[PDB]
Amino acid sequence: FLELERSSGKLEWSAILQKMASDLGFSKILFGLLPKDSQDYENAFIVGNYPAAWREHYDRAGYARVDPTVSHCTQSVLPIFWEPSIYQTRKQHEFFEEASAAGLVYGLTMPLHGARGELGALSLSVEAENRAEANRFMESVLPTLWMLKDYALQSGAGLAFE
Amino acid sequence: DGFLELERSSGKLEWSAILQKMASDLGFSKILFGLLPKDSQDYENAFIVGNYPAAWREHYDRAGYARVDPTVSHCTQSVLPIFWEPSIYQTRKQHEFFEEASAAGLVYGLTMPLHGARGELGALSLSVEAENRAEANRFMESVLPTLWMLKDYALQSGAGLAFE
Ligand SMILES: N#Cc1ccccc1C(=O)Oc1c(Br)cc(Br)cc1CNC(=O)c1ccccc1[N+](=O)[O-]
Ligand SMILES: N#Cc1ccccc1C(=O)Oc1c(Br)cc(Br)cc1CNC(=O)c1ccccc1[N+](=O)[O-]
Repeated sequence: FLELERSSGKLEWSAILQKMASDLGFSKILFGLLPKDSQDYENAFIVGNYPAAWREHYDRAGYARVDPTVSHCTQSVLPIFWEPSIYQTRKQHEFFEEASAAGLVYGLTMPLHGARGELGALSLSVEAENRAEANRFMESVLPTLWMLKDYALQSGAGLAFE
Repeated sequence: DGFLELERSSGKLEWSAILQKMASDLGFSKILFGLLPKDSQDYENAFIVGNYPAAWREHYDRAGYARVDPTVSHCTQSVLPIFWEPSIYQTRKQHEFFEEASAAGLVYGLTMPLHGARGELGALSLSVEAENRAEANRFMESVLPTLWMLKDYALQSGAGLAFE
C-alpha cells in the first residue's frame, strides 16, 4: 500500500491505483474526491479507467443526483454493493441500465471521508458471469479493499490538496 | 454478518458490550471509542465508550495528556492507523504519559482515526497485552484487515447511537 505515497504525479498514482485494483481482480475503477462543503461532482478530482464516454454521459445526464451510491456516501462510511436492491426508484433503474451499457454492472462503492472533510468515493467493478460469482469474488478481497480505500483516500487527498 | 449486531444494539451499555467482545476476540482486551460531533473541539463532553480503567481516563483528562498523546494530532490529519510509539526525545510529560499508560496496562496498541460521514471526529484505540514490541506488532498486524472493517462499522453505528 505504501507505493501510493511514493508515486510522482497523478498519472503514476493512477497507474499504481489501477494496477492494485487490477491485480486484486477489478478491471474498472473510479476514484473521486471533492473538498469539504462541495457537491459539484462534475468537477471532482477523478482518477481511474471508466470508459470516457460513460464519464461524460454521467455528468451530462445529471446522474450524480440519481446514483444511489452518491446519496449513500453522504450518509455512510460503509461500502454499498451494486445489487438490484439499491436501484429503488424508476430513475435509478434507468441509471443501472446505462451503467450496464458501459460494462459496469457488478461491483461496489466505498465512501471516502477525509480527515479534512474531503468527500469521495472509490468505486470498483468486476467482470463476472453472474451476481453470485461477482459477490463471492468481492467477499474474498473485501478486507484488502477496505484497507485500500483508506490508503487511497489519504494519499489521494495528499495529491489533490497538498 | 457479525458486525450487524452493532446496529441491532439498543443503548450505550449494549453497544459497548458488543464492541468490547468483538475487540477482545481479536486480542484487544482494552479499548476506548471516542467521538465528537461536527465542529466540536472539547474532548471532555465527547461520546466515550469502552473498558479503559476509569482511573486512567480520569487522569488522562486531569493531566492534560491530549496535547502530549501523539495519536490526537495524528487523528486530525489522517485516516490511517497509528501504532503507539514514544518519541524518545521526550518531555517529562510525554514520558509520564507513556509511563502512566504502561502502569495502567496500556503499553502496546494502536489508534484508528474516525472521520464520520457527517463530520464526526473520533478515535478507536485498542491495546494488546504483549511482552515486547515484536510480539505486539505481530498481534496487531495479524488482525489489521478485520480491525479496519470493525472501526468503520463502529464509527457508523456509534455515530448513530451518539448523535442521531
Ligand atoms: N467525487 C466524488 C464522489 C463523492 C461521493 C460519492 C461519489 C463520488 C463520485 O465520484 O461519483 C461518481 C462520479 Br463524480 C462519476 C461517475 Br461516472 C461515477 C460516480 C460514482 N458511481 C459509480 O461509480 C457507480 C455506482 C454504481 C453503479 C454504477 C456506477 N458507475 O458505473 O458509475
Ligand atoms: N474522542 C476522541 C478522540 C478524537 C481524536 C483523537 C483521540 C480521541 C480520544 O478518544 O483520545 C483519548 C482520550 Br479522549 C482518552 C484516553 Br484515556 C485516550 C485517548 C486516546 N489515546 C490512547 O488511547 C493512547 C494512545 C497512545 C498511548 C496510550 C494511550 N492510552 O493508554 O490512552
